[PDB]
Amino acid sequence: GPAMWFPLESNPQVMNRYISTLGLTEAKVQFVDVYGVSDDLLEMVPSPVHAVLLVYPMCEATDRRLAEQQAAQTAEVAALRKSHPFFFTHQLVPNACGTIAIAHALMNNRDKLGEIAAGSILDGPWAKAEDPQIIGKLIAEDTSLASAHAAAAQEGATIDLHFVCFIPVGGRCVELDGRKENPILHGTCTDNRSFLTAAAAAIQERVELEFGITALVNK
Repeated sequence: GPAMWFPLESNPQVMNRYISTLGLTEAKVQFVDVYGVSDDLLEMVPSPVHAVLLVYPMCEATDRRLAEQQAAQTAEVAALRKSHPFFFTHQLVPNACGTIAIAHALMNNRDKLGEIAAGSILDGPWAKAEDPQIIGKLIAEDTSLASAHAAAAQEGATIDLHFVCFIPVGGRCVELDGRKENPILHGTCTDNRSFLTAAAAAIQERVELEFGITALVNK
C-alpha cells in the first residue's frame, strides 16, 4: 500500500538506471561497488568518492551505540547545520530507505550530477524544498517517486536491513540515516581519501557486531 514500499537492493546497475529515471538525463556520476573496508579494497574505489552508501542489518548493539552518539552530539550537529549546510530528510515510509539514501547522496552533490530534466522527480516539489520531518513527509507522499522506487526495487529482485549514506561535511564523516532524529557524526577527515577511511572505519565497527557498500563516483 502507500505507506509500505518494496525494499530496494544494493545493486549499482539498478541504482544507476534508477537515478536516470529520477531525472538525471546525462548522469556524470554513477554508483559502483565497494568490495570491503580493508585498505586493499578501499584502494580499488575510484577517486573522488562523493558519498558512501551502506545497507546493513541492525543489531541492538549498533542501535545502542547510535543512541549514545546522538546524545553526545546534539550541540555539534546543530552547529554543523549552520556552518556547513547539508540536506537531511527523515524516512517516514518503511523500506523507502534505499531511495532516501540515494536522495541523500544526490542532493548533497547537486554540483556533480549533470542536468536535471525539467519536470522530473528530481525537479519535483520535495527536491526544491529546512526541517527533516517536512521534507520527509513530501518524499513519503510523492507518488511518482514511490512508483519509480517500486520499478527499481523489482529490477533488483529475484533481519531489519537499513540503508544509509555517508558524506563529508565540515571536516567530519557524516551518516545520514532517515530512521534517526539527527545526522550522526563519525570520524574527522581533511581530504576525500580520509573521508573514505572514516566511512570505512564506521562501517567496519558494525561488521564486527552481509553488508552492501557502494560509492557515488564520477562517470
